[PDB]
Amino acid sequence: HMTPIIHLKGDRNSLKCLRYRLRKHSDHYRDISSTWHWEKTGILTVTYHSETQRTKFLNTVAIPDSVQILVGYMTM
Amino acid sequence: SHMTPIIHLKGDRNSLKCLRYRLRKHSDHYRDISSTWHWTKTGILTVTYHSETQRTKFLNTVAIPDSVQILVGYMTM
Repeated sequence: HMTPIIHLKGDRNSLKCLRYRLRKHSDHYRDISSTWHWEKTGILTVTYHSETQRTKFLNTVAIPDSVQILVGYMTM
Repeated sequence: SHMTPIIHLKGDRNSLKCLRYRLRKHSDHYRDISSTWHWTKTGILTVTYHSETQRTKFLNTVAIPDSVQILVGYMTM
């Protein structure tokens, strides 16, 4: 299905720590990936069960300025 | 953002790492290819293409083992 996601892009280390933090302290997401890349820059994919969950996530989960938030969709 | 054609390959991480190294040799047939990742072993490789033409080519010349699940789809970017 074409799933709503967001990709968090930035420093690989900043992202690894953000992933731990998301996992330990935050709600409003279905799954989150390991840090990956297509090198000091990376990507973290977060999936949602709906557009409303993704919106709740973006209205309440603190994400660092240095990490870019790209909203989007992908087949999974 | 545009809907980009892709395929995900899912399977054993070793399998995927080997296949990914092979593929890196046939880079003509795809746009990009990710490092191996997983949902937080069952790894995943994402391959991107600049057209459905190029994807269909890829799928017609590349050999994928049966234990590696091919998932065709798209993603925005």
